[PDB]
Amino acid sequence: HWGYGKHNGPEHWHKDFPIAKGERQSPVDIDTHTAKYDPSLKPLSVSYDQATSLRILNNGHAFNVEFDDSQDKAVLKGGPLDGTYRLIQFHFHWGSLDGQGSEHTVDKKKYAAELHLVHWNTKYGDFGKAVQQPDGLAVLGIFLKVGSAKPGLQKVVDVLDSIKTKGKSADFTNFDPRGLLPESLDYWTYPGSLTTPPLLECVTWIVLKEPISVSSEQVLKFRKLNFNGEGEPEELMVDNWRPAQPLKNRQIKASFK
Ligand SMILES: NS(=O)(=O)/N=C1\NCc2ccccc2N1
Ligand SMILES: NS(=O)(=O)/N=C1\NCc2ccccc2N1
Ligand SMILES: [Zn+2]
Repeated sequence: HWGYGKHNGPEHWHKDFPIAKGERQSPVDIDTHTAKYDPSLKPLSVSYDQATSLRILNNGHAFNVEFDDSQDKAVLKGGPLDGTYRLIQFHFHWGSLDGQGSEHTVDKKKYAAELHLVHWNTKYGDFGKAVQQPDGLAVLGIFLKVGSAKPGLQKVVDVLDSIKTKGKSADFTNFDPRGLLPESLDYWTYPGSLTTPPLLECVTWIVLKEPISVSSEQVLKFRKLNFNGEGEPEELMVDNWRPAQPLKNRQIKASFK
């Protein structure tokens, strides 16, 4: 099945998922000089005060923190978006070393990790219908650089020992995703795709300009997770990122001057 290794990684995905070579694949390099300020854009509305986290799962690719998405509890609105997008899960991508790990790049710079908060457009009723639509998802992407600890990340770090291997999950209620956001909501946006198979071209990407800082010890703990299942040979969960893809006929817009 697909993964991040040399034999099943990003260079192989197109054989099972031919959209990997499509017209609106993600991630991309954000060339900051080429991105254009768009006064048509609004401020992003991130409304997470009623978020209800459920569980944290090691799915063999990353770990996902899942939310109750049966009601408008944690929603993204505004910015480039029409309508309301409900938070369903977040996850990260990270490297084996601090100089790599992000999916998006900024002027070719790679960050140590990237957070994806995944939301689906409520007009499509549920996530599985939303992924079939060109405006079905909005993913809020946040870069992580290594420096001071992020206090709002620590509860995630501290549960990772309980989900070390593929298929493990743990209760993860009462987690506040507001604690993962930087101060500024300035962003870049473009139309793209899921960055993992099935690579569906359903995403409005909103990538914040300001990274969050996390400590070397926090990201070290991400790198102790395993891709494998319990009882199988250990393969550390590192370098679970897709590299930048061709921009093709797209424009990246900036919310800021
Ligand atoms: N609304 S709910 O059932 O409590 N929460 C939901 N259901 C569907 C789903 C699937 C995967 C991840 C999160 C969620 N969230
Ligand atoms: N890294 S990403 O762009 O959020 N890709 C994702 N997110 C959501 C999701 C759920 C189910 C299957 C694949 C994917 N892929
Ligand atoms: Zn992702």
